[PDB]
Amino acid sequence: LPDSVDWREKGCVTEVKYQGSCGACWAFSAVGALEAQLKLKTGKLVSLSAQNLVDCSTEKYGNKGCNGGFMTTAFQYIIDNKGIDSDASYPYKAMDQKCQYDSKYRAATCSKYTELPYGREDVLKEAVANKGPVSVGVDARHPSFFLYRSGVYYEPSCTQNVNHGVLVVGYGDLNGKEYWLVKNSWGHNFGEEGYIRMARNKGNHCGIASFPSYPEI
Ligand SMILES: N#C[C@]1(NC(=O)[C@H](CC2CCCCC2)NC(=O)N2CCOCC2)CCN(Cc2ccccc2)C1
Repeated sequence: LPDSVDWREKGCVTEVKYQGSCGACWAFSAVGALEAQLKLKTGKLVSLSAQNLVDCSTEKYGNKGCNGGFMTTAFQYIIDNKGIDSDASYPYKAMDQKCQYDSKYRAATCSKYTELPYGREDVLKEAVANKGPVSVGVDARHPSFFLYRSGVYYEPSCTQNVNHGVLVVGYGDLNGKEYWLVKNSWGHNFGEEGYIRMARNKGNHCGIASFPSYPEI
């Protein structure tokens, strides 16, 4: 496997988004993963609608819109629905709204998704290298997480009780510290222009490899 990977270098990662006061991280994580596959498949990089998931992948999928959701069930909604609209056609409002999906604005489809084995950082490395960015959940409730600015994030108080959906878009090594390159959805002001390098091969730190999954087209 490559020693390092950065899907941004392959033009497979869209701009960092700002979720605001709506707990839609799960939807942003999910569209981010599909965005990479859509690019790999069609050659075009297109932001997908996080709002479409918030408003439509709801109760039937165990999701609660601005109050939380799952990347896997969001993927299943896209499969069941036979599509997801583009972000431009169905903009993000950081609010729960009525479902307004319209196939005329469809920008991507999904045929299946895969959930990786719990806590295997080696399997996650292989997936990130051979398949593309992977949706994951991390424990981002510690004060240090909100204040992260640079370097590789390692928090002794971190746990494997995850609560925030993000996207691994690569991995590597910085000054002797292995890390996972994570795309967050708290805008460009957060961390490194919206990204955070989180400790890799450090005992499933913050549960980064606890619940990984990726869609395919
Ligand atoms: N956005 C998103 C949130 N998380 C979710 O949506 C998480 C995401 C999942 C991804 C897969 C692994 C487990 C977690 N889900 C979640 O909270 N649910 C799941 C569905 O029922 C409602 C609650 C909403 C609440 N969270 C609060 C928070 C604040 C600060 C730091 C971390 C988490 C952030």
